[PDB]
Amino acid sequence: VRKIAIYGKGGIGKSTTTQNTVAAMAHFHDKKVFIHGCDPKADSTRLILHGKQQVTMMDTLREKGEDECTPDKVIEVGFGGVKCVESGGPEPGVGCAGRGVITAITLMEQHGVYEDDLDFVFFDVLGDVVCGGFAMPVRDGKADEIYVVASGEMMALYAANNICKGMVKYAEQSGVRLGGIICNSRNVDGELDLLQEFCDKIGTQLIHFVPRDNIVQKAEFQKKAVVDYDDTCNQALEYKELARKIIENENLVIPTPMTMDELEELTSKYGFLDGRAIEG
Amino acid sequence: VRKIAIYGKGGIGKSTTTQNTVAAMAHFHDKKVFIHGCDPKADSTRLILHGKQQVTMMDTLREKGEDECTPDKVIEVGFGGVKCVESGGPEPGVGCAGRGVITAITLMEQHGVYEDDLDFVFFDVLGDVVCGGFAMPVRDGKADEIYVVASGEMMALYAANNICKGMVKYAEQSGVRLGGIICNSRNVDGELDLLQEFCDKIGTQLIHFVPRDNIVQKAEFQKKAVVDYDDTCNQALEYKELARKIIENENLVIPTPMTMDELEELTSKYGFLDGRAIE
Ligand SMILES: Nc1ncnc2c1ncn2[C@@H]1O[C@H](COP(=O)(O)OP(=O)(O)O)[C@@H](O)[C@H]1O
Ligand SMILES: Nc1ncnc2c1ncn2[C@@H]1O[C@H](COP(=O)(O)OP(=O)(O)O)[C@@H](O)[C@H]1O
Ligand code: SF4
Ligand SMILES: [Ca+2]
Ligand SMILES: [Mg+2]
Ligand SMILES: [Mg+2]
Repeated sequence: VRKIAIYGKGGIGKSTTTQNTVAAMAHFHDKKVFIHGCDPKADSTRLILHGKQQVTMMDTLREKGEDECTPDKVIEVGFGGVKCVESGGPEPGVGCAGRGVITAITLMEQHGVYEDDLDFVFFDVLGDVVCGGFAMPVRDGKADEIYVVASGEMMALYAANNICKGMVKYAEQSGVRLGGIICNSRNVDGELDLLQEFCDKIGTQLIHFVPRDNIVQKAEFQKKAVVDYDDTCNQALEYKELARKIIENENLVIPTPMTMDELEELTSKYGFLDGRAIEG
Repeated sequence: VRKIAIYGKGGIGKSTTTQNTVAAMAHFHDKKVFIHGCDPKADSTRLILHGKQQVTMMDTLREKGEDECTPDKVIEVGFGGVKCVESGGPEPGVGCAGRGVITAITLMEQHGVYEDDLDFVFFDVLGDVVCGGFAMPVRDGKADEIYVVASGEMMALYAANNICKGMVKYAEQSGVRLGGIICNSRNVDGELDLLQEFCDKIGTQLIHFVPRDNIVQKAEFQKKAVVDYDDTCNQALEYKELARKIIENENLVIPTPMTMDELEELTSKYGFLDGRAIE
């Protein structure tokens, strides 16, 4: 099995790219896949599950008890046979936001879930901080490969660069490698060129350019991933290609992060003095 | 002294709104202010300090020691007499990202820094997670008032809503209150009306609408806050008014958070279907 962690800044498109890429792997490429939601937002599986807000592993632990919390009570199966779990976690301020991820991965590992007839496991992880459970995929070797969803936004590059920093520190001991950056387009001029340049500075590849397509919201309104909603539309075929590239990917590196000054220079070069990158 | 925490998602404009609002408080309203950077990005004060890259207290503690990590070595004064400090944080994956914030605020409190001839203390706080040091102004009573910078972005409203959740759990005991939402414009039609209704839903006020103005980047190139760069331009006057509104504010509430589905319903109502607010 190949264990893949997906990182990126909040709102960048982690759950959209993960669910649709996973949907494509199952529907187009005949893969058996597992999504482990590792973001407190806890909607990383709702489209695969056609709207169902999955009971989190932390909520099951709370309500059912340590003596009764088993993987079968937290795994749900949805589109394409994709198995889903949501880690959950403490409410805001109650405790470590990433505590639920730690408890959830541990239980999954104890029972061999990731090893049970799967080609791929995808972790959909919060990347605005790299600590606690959110750093497990990089630091403790819980994932083999990492892909980062990014855009021309400064904070998107910042988030990607911080995961690279975590990798410089732990990857030689943990075995995790960087498979590349995914440009999730916001339809802003220069985003592709910027991220291609970013990838070259840190020593990775820009694996795919996912276009902006409001079919994503059309399918969301029907509680479906794009590949589920219409498997012949352009966006579904874009995810079919992104899935093929991941499946076929052999480019796996330990990156060389950039400095903050280098990051400012790169965004200024492409007209994003306003880090929010609203216009190219 | 009034201790104010500024929350919001990364890139929303917390450090810009804070530095320019604080610069307006000191320059236009003769207020003595302290800025405490509580974001690991650690550039919350460079405009007040005219580009100076501050040494973080956690870096100082590491190189000098606790007996020597005194506020005199970490506090710096810049435009309008504003005192500045950066908490710092561990490197990615090394430890709790908010640990520096706990140690920093603790040291500043034990030395009476916030009580030393100050009208306002502003904490510029990372809000994408609400835990560790980042939760101290909500849970532990280290702030009196909160303002969230937001926009039409779904995750901006989500971040604001998570602060509300933290307040429902702790604000009665901690004494913190919500002073309002600040809308940092993304120049997207309907943003103001969306945030207005959002404020109405949770029981607060949309205290001010800060326009998007590229004079901000012009002043940044000069290493200055807008008010410092040009105190007569329209954006400087916008921060003058936001500063006035905060000084005079008495609408301080404990809000009612919305559920995830209510938030999706609300953004869809106003045409913000793609939650990235770009168009
Ligand atoms: N390629 C795309 N085209 C159109 N909309 C997108 C695309 N990718 C993401 N989105 C939208 O952007 C918003 C953020 O996506 P999401 O997956 O929830 O981000 P994250 O999981 O990183 O927080 C959602 O409203 C989603 O519909
Ligand atoms: N009112 C505004 N007009 C123009 N640009 C702005 C405005 N507010 C923020 N910005 C820009 O947006 C980017 C993010 O601002 P920043 O304060 O760093 O956000 P945060 O501190 O929340 O991460 C910066 O490049 C800044 O220049
Ligand atoms: S380790 Fe990270 S997620 Fe946990 S309390 Fe600290 S900042 Fe929050
Ligand atoms: Ca108080
Ligand atoms: Mg998500
Ligand atoms: Mg900031």
